[PDB]
Amino acid sequence: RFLKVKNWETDVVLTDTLHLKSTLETGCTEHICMGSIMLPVRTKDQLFPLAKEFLDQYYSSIKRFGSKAHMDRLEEVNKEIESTSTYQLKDTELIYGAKHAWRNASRCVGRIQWSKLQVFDARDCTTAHGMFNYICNHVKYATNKGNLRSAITIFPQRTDGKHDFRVWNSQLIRYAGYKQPDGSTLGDPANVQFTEICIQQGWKAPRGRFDVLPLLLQANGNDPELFQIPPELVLEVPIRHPKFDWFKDLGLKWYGLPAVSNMLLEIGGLEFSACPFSGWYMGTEIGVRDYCDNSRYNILEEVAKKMDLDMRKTSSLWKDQALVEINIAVLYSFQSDKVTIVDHHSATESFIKHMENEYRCRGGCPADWVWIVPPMSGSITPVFHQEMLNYRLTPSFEYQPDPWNTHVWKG
Amino acid sequence: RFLKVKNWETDVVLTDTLHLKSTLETGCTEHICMGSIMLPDVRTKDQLFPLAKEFLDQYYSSIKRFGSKAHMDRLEEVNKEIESTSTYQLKDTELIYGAKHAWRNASRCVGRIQWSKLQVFDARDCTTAHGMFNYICNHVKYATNKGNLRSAITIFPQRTDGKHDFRVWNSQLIRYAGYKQPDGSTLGDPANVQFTEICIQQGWKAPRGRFDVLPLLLQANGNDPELFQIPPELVLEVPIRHPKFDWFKDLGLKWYGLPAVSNMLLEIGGLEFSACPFSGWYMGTEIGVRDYCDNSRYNILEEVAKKMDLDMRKTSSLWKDQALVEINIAVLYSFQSDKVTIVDHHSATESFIKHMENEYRCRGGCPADWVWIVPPMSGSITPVFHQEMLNYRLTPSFEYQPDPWNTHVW
Ligand code: HEM
Ligand code: HEM
Ligand SMILES: CNCc1cc(C#N)cc(CCc2ccc3c(C)cc(N)nc3c2)c1
Ligand SMILES: CNCc1cc(C#N)cc(CCc2ccc3c(C)cc(N)nc3c2)c1
Ligand SMILES: C[C@H](O)[C@H](O)[C@H]1CNc2nc(N)[nH]c(=O)c2N1
Ligand SMILES: C[C@H](O)[C@H](O)[C@H]1CNc2nc(N)[nH]c(=O)c2N1
Ligand SMILES: [Zn+2]
Repeated sequence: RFLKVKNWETDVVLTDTLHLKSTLETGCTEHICMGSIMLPVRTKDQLFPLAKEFLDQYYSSIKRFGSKAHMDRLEEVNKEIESTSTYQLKDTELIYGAKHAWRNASRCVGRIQWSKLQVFDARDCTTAHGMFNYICNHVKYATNKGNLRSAITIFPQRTDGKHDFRVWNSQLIRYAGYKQPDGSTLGDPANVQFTEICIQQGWKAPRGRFDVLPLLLQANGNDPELFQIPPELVLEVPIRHPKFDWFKDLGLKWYGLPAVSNMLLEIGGLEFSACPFSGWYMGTEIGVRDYCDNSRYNILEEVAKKMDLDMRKTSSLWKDQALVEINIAVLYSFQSDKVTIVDHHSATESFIKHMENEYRCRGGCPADWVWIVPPMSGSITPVFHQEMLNYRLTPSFEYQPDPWNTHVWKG
Repeated sequence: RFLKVKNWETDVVLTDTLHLKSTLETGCTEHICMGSIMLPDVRTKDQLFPLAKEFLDQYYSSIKRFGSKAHMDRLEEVNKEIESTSTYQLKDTELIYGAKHAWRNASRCVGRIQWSKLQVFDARDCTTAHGMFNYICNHVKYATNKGNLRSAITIFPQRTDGKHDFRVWNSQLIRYAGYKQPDGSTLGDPANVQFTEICIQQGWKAPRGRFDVLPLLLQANGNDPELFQIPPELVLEVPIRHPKFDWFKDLGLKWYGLPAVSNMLLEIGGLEFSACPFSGWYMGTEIGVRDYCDNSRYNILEEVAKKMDLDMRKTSSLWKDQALVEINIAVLYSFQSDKVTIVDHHSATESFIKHMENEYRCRGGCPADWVWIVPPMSGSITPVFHQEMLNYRLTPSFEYQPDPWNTHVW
């Protein structure tokens, strides 16, 4: 069964066959769509089918499907599974797995770059300190003095679920958030809870509006430990506006490296619970969400005020006006400092080209419209008029509960 | 299976049970979500009756006479007429209920907080295009109300054998013409290029201006459709000017005040109203973001930004964005100045969240298509963006239907 998607701007129609190779479920049914819902201990019983499926994919990709190399590997993995209840990936497989996980990430507008991922194998890691070291090197390598590089670092796979490696931070680099007694928040409101945990674990908070948080690292199921990323590793960009001289005085800055660390990499049934990955920012991530979202730095008011906008009725679109300027300034600041950033126009255009290419060479490209469309100026980007099929392919990045809700504390 | 929806800006969590009353299909499966797909032979006597019963069961529930004398009788009454006439007719009250609830159930509509204040015009006695023209003129005049817009739907006779369909061939009652130019591109309104042709190709004399109000093309009882010109005094238009940029009026833009959609099919109790033009009032972005700035439309961003002397060299200056905002500031300012009803995308989305909360509270849910509820600009700074929404199809409903010229036994 074949499926068509249409771009209503350009009348380009594409045909998806890839969706047939889909395994996992969407949350949707015939009678309900959960397409806008944010979120919708594994035995050998179901592991080898997952392994075989991955290995079949892998050897297809290297044009060795059915080869003796393919069959022995299957045999080898089989034997290792029933013998050890799990199995290990070769380096080639791990790299393939991680790259395809990204490629399969249907909510990611950035997947044009997916084949150019730097994979760091941290599967020999055994301690938090070792994790800290691997992560430091990730950051230094990925940051590259502002010339950002995609990278992922992969810590040991889950075994019995009782010896998990986890990075407790949601991102490697993020600013603290402090609930004040008067109800106001100092720093990033998105990070208040994690900040508290860190503090409780013994972090000494400078309590400034832009304190880089400590890494909280958990190895082999042990209680997590605190580490401070060396500040010379944390590339930061002061935020100024090209026409508005008063913008710098808003005292804003942001870090250059977006590196997500709370997700789970699944490859051939194996679960990599600590697998931090990084790329570079689309400007709107910082400029729309990180600053202007009501539950974040929320500087919309202050910028509006300083622009002397009509902030009385909303129909003055003062919010819209400030939002643009703030995103103008974010892009301006980063480019001025030669730190890699992409604007939402460029990123969405690239994605459409990626997607079309993917339909031609791969038979489809799973995509989550709700997430792919930029959080501002949606319809003047070409993804807005792009119909998209959303389905779940493995290898995949998955969500997982915050470790502090599941962790058993040693003490 | 009593699903929850979270608002992530507010942690408000609503419980949805209404979805279990759903009947029709979404297009999705557990293997693939189609929620971004634009759109995924009459009724036999057999499948028509449960359809009627389902609708009548809701109706009498809503008037708290479920399982009552009145209910049972009417149920029996409709049942008899179906078996006999192979169809049936709605009581006026059921018609009104049906239409209002088709709007209530329209999961893509952000304006549904107003749903129960719909003015319903029963045009089921209509027999000719001239008749349709008259009913449509009265609709347009009533809805416009000198700029104090009012919601209305006018309902023409229900489908019979599919050979006698009532159809308004226009997509909206009021839309500007679109002309293919020898120079290459398009004058007027590009979305309406083919229709503007069909009109001419059916005998219309185009003024070939940029804002030529299209003629009505009405089809009664499945006959050759007919051209009618809407009296200009009934077509309220707003000249578009900017509150701070006096050069903006020189762009020579205007829009019409009445959004009135005329190509959809209203389904009630299994009956199919293929002609049922309905209208409300605009959210500002519908004109400013979409009608002006979409590339397959007026596409005026470029020249607007030029007059703003913005750096259009690289996309990263966000000149498109900047212009887009000014254009939309202008539209609102213009309409508001001329006392024509209009809502900004902040106001409408806020309204919708309240409406959502209301529907979960008094009805147990509210079907919603996030892809369509989120405005085409400033998405994440409107409240709907962080609002999880469940999408499912309830009846009565508005549905799509083929463009008539692809079907019509001419
Ligand atoms: C290199 C440039 C990249 C850009 C510009 C980019 C951009 C984005 C954006 C804007 C989102 C939406 C999230 C949000 O707005 O909150 C997203 C989602 C995502 N990205 Fe990318 N990304 C990049 C690289 C990567 C890399 C290297 C990986 C993994 C190795 C990745 C994996 C993902 C995943 C798994 C999601 C889904 C998030 C979720 O499900 O919650 N991305 N990306
Ligand atoms: C009164 C103020 C109203 C406002 C502000 C409003 C707003 C909107 C908007 C913004 C859309 C999205 C379409 C787009 O942006 O391209 C929409 C869709 C829709 N509206 Fe409403 N609307 C209103 C009244 C009504 C009324 C009176 C009806 C019918 C009785 C109605 C039925 C619908 C339907 C069926 C759709 C989706 C049609 C489809 O699936 O394509 N609306 N509306
Ligand atoms: C404003 N939304 C905040 C947010 C929420 C979730 C969730 N759930 C997940 C994320 C992270 C999604 C993500 C993951 C990876 C990214 C990479 C590698 C690069 C980039 N520029 N953005 C990303 C964005 C953010
Ligand atoms: C430019 N948006 C694309 C679009 C496509 C189709 C189709 N096919 C149909 C529609 C109609 C959507 C609609 C329907 C009714 C509306 C009413 C009654 C009021 C209003 N302000 N907007 C509407 C908008 C839109
Ligand atoms: C391809 C995509 O689904 C299509 O462009 C939809 C997206 N969301 C929309 N949302 C609204 N309000 N109006 C639209 O026309 C559309 N078009
Ligand atoms: C409810 C909704 O799914 C949620 O707010 C999503 C919507 N789309 C998004 N899109 C992006 N890029 N990032 C997000 O965080 C979200 N949040
Ligand atoms: Zn779906």
